[PDB]
Amino acid sequence: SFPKYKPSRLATLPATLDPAEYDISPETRKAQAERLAIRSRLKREYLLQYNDPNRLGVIEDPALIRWTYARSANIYPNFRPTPKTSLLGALFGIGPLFFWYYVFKTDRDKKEKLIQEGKLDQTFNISY
Amino acid sequence: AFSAPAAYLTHQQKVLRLYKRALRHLESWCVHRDKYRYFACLMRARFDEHKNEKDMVKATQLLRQAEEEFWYGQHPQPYIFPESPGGTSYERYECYKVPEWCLDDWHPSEKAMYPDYFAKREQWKRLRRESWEREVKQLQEETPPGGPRTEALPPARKEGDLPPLWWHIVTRPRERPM
Amino acid sequence: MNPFASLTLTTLTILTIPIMMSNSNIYKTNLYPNYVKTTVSYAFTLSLVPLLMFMHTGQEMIISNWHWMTLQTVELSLSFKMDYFSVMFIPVALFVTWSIMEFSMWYMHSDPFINRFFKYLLLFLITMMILVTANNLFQLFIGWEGVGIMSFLLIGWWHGRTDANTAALQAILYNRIGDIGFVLSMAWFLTHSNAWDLQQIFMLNNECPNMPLIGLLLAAAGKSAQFGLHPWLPSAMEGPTPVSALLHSSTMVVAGVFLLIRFYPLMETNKLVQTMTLCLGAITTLFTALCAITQNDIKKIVAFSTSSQLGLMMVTIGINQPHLAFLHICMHAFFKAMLFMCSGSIIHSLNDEQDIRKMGGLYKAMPFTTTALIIGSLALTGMPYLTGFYSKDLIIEAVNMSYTNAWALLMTLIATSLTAAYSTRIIFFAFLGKPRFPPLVLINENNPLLINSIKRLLIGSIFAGFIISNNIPPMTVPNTTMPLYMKMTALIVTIMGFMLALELNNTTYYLKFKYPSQTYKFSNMLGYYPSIMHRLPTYHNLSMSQKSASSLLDLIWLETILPKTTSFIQMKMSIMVSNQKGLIKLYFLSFLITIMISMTLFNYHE
Amino acid sequence: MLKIIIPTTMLLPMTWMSKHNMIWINATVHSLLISLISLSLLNQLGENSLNFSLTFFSDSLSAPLLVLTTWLLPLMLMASQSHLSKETTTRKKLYITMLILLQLFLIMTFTATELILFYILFEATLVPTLIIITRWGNQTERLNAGLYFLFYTLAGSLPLLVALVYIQNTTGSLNFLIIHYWSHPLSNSWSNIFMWLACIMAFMVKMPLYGLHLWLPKAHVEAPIAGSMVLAAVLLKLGGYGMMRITTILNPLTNYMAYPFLMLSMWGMIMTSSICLRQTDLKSLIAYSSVSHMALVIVAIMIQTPWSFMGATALMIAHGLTSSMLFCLANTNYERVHSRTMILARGLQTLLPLMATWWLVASLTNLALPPSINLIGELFIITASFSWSNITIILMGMNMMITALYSLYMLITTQRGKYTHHINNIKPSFTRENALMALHILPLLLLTLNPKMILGPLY
Amino acid sequence: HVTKDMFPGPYPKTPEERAAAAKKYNMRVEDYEPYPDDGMGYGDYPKLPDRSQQERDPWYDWDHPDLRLNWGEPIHWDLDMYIRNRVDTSPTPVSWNTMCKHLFGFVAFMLFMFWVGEIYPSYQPVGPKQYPYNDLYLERGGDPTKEPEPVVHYEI
Ligand SMILES: CCCCCCCCCCCCCCCCCC(=O)OC[C@H](COP(=O)([O-])OCC(O)COP(=O)([O-])OC[C@@H](COC(=O)CCCCCCCCCCCCCCCCC)OC(=O)CCCCCCCCCCCCCCCCC)OC(=O)CCCCCCCCCCCCCCCCC
Ligand SMILES: CCCCCCCCCCCCCCCCC[C@@H](O)O[C@H](CO[C@H](O)CCCCCCCCCCCCCCC)COP(=O)(O)OCC[N+](C)(C)C
Ligand SMILES: CCCCCCCC/C=C\CCCCCCCC(=O)O[C@H](COC(=O)CCCCCCC/C=C/CCCCCCCC)COP(=O)(O)OCCN
Repeated sequence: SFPKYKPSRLATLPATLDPAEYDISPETRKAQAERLAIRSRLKREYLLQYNDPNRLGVIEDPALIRWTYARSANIYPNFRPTPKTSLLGALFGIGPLFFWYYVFKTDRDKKEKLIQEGKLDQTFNISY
Repeated sequence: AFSAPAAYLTHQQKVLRLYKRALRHLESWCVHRDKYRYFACLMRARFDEHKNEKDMVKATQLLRQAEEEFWYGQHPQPYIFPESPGGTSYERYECYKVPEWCLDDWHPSEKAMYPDYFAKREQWKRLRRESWEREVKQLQEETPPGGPRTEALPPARKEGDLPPLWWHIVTRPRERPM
Repeated sequence: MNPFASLTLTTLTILTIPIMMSNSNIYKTNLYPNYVKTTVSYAFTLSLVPLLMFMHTGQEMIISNWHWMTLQTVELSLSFKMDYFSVMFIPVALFVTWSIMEFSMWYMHSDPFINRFFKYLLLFLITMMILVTANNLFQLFIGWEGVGIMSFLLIGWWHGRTDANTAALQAILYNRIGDIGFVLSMAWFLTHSNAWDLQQIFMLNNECPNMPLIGLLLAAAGKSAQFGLHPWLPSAMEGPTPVSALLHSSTMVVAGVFLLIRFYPLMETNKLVQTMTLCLGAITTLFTALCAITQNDIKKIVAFSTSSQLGLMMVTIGINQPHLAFLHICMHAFFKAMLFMCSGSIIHSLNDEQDIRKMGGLYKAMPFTTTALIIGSLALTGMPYLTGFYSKDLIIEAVNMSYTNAWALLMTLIATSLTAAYSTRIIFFAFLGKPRFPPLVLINENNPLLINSIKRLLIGSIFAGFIISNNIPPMTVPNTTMPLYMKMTALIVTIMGFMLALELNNTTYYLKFKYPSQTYKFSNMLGYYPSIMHRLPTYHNLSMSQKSASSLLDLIWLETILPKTTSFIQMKMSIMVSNQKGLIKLYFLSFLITIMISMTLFNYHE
Repeated sequence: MLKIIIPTTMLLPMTWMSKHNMIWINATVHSLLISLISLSLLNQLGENSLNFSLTFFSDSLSAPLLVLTTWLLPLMLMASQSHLSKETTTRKKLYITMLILLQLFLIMTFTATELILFYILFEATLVPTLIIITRWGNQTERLNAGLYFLFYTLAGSLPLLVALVYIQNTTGSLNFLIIHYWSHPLSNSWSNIFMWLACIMAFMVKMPLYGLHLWLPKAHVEAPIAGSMVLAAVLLKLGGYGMMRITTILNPLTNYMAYPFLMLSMWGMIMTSSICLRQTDLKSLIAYSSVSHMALVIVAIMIQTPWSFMGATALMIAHGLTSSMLFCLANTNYERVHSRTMILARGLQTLLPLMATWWLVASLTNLALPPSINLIGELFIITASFSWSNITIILMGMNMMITALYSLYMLITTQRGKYTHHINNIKPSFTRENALMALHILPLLLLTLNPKMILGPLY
Repeated sequence: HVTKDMFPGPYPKTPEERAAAAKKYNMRVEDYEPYPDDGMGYGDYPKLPDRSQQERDPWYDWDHPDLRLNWGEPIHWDLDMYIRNRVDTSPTPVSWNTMCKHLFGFVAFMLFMFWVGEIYPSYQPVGPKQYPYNDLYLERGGDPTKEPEPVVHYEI
């Protein structure tokens, strides 16, 4: 009927337009029930420490520790030199350096050639 | 925001949510009140046209087509209440909300001001201390051995009991703390 | 000495006294906002006198009163330029700031940190005076950055709100983008001209090259929110209404236009930069005016109006008419600040409601606000003999009588029509019809502070154009001979805008519903520019910053090459050396091998 | 110059012969007095240095560094006496002894007349910092951080020792004045290229140069607060001082031997500023800020112009002060929440307003807000690089944008939004921390009134 | 108090390892999927929907309201890029690849028409302006020691 909306990476698919919520199975209901059970258990575990009168300290969050450890310390142990890894590393590490070197070297060569022929209009250039 | 959510939304809940959302967006399109009344009565007629079908497959297909209709015809700039998650005054007063535990860090000279309030706060703290273990015991009694299944909390069943996990819900700062 | 220099420095130095008293026992009292407002009013009264002296004899000065540092040949000094632009702009800015502070005393009455708010407003005014009166590029850069930082601090006033912080950081980014060009201009003018002072730069550059002027244009586009760098100005409406009225409406957003006006002796000699400025201004004044005509938040509509006026100012600069641009700045300040004050009064009286779709019949409910906003819209639309007639109509006339890009001319005319279009929308959806707000009527505009603050700039928006335009000396050759149909172009297009917008608005009463077209969606979603440029470049930058720079390069390969490789090699060599089972039978044979090798290799050729 | 060295040495017997409850007071008071005495060295001449004796001298580049080094010890003592409360008296005195030895080595390094004594003290500074990091560090990664920090420096600087010894054999002396007066060019030979490399990398490692900076995010994060302050404020400036000293022998080989280093630094400022945009650790963000800022000093030194030298000196001073202030600010929050994650404790402006003001001022100073001395140095270097090549302005402007971006990102994440509900042990700011912030920030603003004191000998 | 088993490890290769990892991150085994086992160092850590934090339900009572996260739930790898002060992935009324087409077309059309109008400018039917003294030769710079070419203007 109407023109159709298609999701993208930075404009994702709405839940109301996603077919998965309009073809439901008892397997899906069981999965949702277990997900809610997990969330409820985590919420209870958090609120039991949260509402405790006696405790006077930051409540530890293992999820945050896992996130930071994975993002910082866990990277090298799970690093393998692979074709994609090596190509991406070589490109992103070396290509910009030689690109900028070429640009600056050509610019300075042109400027020096212009100096040696006395063509830059360098009057009033004192502070360099 | 005050009710523990369920595992999933039933068909009736989805249809009601869509009805409210479509009415809000139609009101956004129909600025004047009488025109909105006319088109909202038409919208109610359109929803009631299929309320009595006993076939769930065709009802679900109707719901899918209705969601596609809404997403194609929605207002790009729908009206939002000022204090709503998209409103212009959503979190305007969150920097003025100070938690109650900050009052324990005051200087004795600051507590020399407001003596009666701090006496009331002290008796509130005593009340909170005297009830914690009973709340914990009730919580560990009334839950299944395999962990809770819902975020809903039980009330106080006896006479000398306060509802479990009440302190941070009762001692909210305010909407307008200053 | 004659009073000119003393009064011009005093009107700037007496704005800092309430800043020094911010730690005394006046800052902890409810009297501080009144103290700051009184100081600003006294500063305006004092600054009125150098304006009179210039009005009499055209007296102008530069004041280098303090020497900061000398780097070799170059001398950096605290130098103030007190020319026509500065002595004409300081009183207008002080008048607008006085009105906005008197309005703030009522609108920020329930704010627990009103004293801080007043201190911040004063700080912004001081930085703006520093920017305007600067004689060298370093001082003007100090003002340029001070106004930006005060914008950052005032946009994110409610620092508990996520969107206020987002808007503040967005403004900072969009202004750093133009700061790049500002630094380019400074560097070029220092290496090439050997000075940062205005007097030397003008003298040594009789035919200015492209780079410094393009840098100045980039900086002005960043500060004045032109089409490339526009979206931060509408987002800057997160802050309190007084902040939007003072900074992002009439005083801060004209800083890039002021910078381009200050360098007009160098822009006279360049035509490519003039063409670029003309095209940028034309596209900006078209695009923002087109975006405004479908907006429902009143503050957003007035922000887009401000951006369109800034685009028109850039157009005026791009046709070699800088004095007209300065005049338009001075005229536009009055009625645009007044429009924001009226919108803020409406917002306050309707319990923080900003959508015009929930604003009904206020023509009789708020008579003074309606009168003020009608007069402001008439001034805004270049109604004849209003303060906007003495600047905007002359701008249109100059653009019609010049060797001009034709597309820019057409876009300027269409923007002139769209101005009346959007203005009609604010009046139609805000003041005519039946009420659409919640039933608990809290409407009340009977406060002397609000009334007097609005009334001062009302009188200004009525009479300032006639008062000023007949008192400044002529620095422009007029367009004395014009065809009659072109003399009345602006009025005709404004009338057509009024009629077409009124017809399409009256169409809304009909009991007919239809889905929006694609043109409406393009106009209402700001051309999808924030929907794309705020998501694609930011995502790609933030993903490359971690995937490539952080993880792949810094944590993996730079680690792999120098330290991990040498660690592995030393470990392997240590293992290789250290695993002998201690059997003499092996290393005595090794000794024999060594002995034999030594005799032949090192013995038979000494 | 002994009028400053002898009191710094006498600081040790006073520390060891003090009562257990009076060590901090005596140390702070006498360190402040030594700083006041050292303030007298800012009276520099216009033509030549202050040749105190055959062993020591002082120029317009050494004096600001000496004043910063003397002023920093009181701040480290102030910041250290919080987390060392439970220590024993002997361990506290040993920590103060390490700090005093560090100050003495730095003071004698910045005024050494010859390059061999300069090298000896420039490497003697390693043992106290290494001991501090590996003994009073908090986590288990301090051992790896110490190993990285030690070995990068030693591997970079042993060839410097070999090159200096060779230079003395070929020239007859390593006195800086004689070298400067008897300067002679390098022929374009492979041997001269490698002698250039040996004389340069020793200081590139400690700037640090991009790609040679891996040790810095480890050492600055794992070290205690005083160790981090001295690492960021003074120890990074040793490389810059050494380079500006030693490029006298190097010309003209530098005109083309500086291309790889210039490319590395001007791209690495962008890379490190981008790394700062996604950092889950606050201290790591502050550490990467240091590399991003010192790449510009590397550029200024390498392009060999007076404006670049003046900007480099100003930027070194400003960076030292700002980085020390930022590290102290982060330590104040760490001592509350006992974690370094940035998103753990948020919305701290509601709870600690004066620390919020200090955070705002430090962030404004970091992003080079005019007329800060940060701006003076950075703008002078930018102008010098523009004179070197106009295309450098693209990288300089992009770096200025990203610096402000991550600075205000760090400010907003930590100080804005809503406070975490469960951190209920955030006590009000102590007088000691506020005084630390004020003593960090007041000299920065005061130096704007007399910027010629930190612009070096080229002024 | 996090011991050895609670930290991320290497990529799980057997179903038992995947089940243990899913238990570690408080996830369902049917919902747990790590990143592809390349050499990027992702390892054990779980891959979650690339949703932003703006898409999360604003009416739910989160443990962290501004971040919109619950206490024990697993955290996305790119959380700091989706903090809703930053990159947003929420659905839009107009689809992508259509917003891009319209924006690019508008910008390109504006540039093309500006170039066209530069090719065909708009002016008035008048002659060039005339200035008296040798086209203001002395006032526009001077150089009074060359006696420039005299330009002469006549009444018409
Ligand atoms: C002096 C001698 C010379 C005489 C000159 C001419 C004389 C008079 C001629 C008059 C001509 C008509 C003037 C009115 C225009 C139409 C008014 C209107 O709004 O109609 C609504 C109608 C449908 O609206 P709707 O969606 O049903 O609205 C839903 C609700 O009602 C929503 O309701 P709401 O409450 O949101 O209100 C909506 C709001 C907003 O309304 C809209 O939604 C549409 C607004 C946009 C159109 C406004 C005109 C702007 C034109 C700028 C063109 C610049 C070049 C752009 C090039 C782009 C190239 C891609 O309504 C208004 O703002 C009022 C209407 C506009 C007021 C101003 C009109 C006067 C100024 C223009 C005429 C100037 C006359 C004097 C000129 C002097 C110098 C020559 O749309 C139109 O009629 C306008 C369409 C024209 C533009 C189409 C552009 C093509 C788009 C697709 C192209 C193909 C793309 C293929 C893919 C390419 C990918 C690369
Ligand atoms: C992770 C980053 C850490 C820091 C890295 C620092 C990088 C240090 C490199 C310094 C660059 C200069 C070194 C050599 C000078 C020029 C190199 C060569 O390309 O120049 C050409 C030389 O031609 C050939 O290329 C010869 C060099 C071939 C051997 C060098 C191979 C190096 C490639 C990879 C280097 C890796 C560096 C890092 C080591 C771990 C010029 O030709 P020509 O004018 O005729 O000879 C000039 C020299 N003269 C005057 C003495 C005669
Ligand atoms: C953390 C990593 C840092 C590692 C830095 C290591 C590289 C340092 C740069 C080179 C170091 C060795 C140079 C030698 C010291 C100077 C001696 C000198 O200047 O005299 C030369 C000596 O020149 C040499 O002998 C050169 C020997 C080089 C062999 C060792 C090469 C090591 C690797 C070179 C590249 C490393 C530099 C950059 C690497 C950066 C880190 C990746 C002249 O020889 P003459 O006897 O006078 O003969 C001429 C007249 N008949």
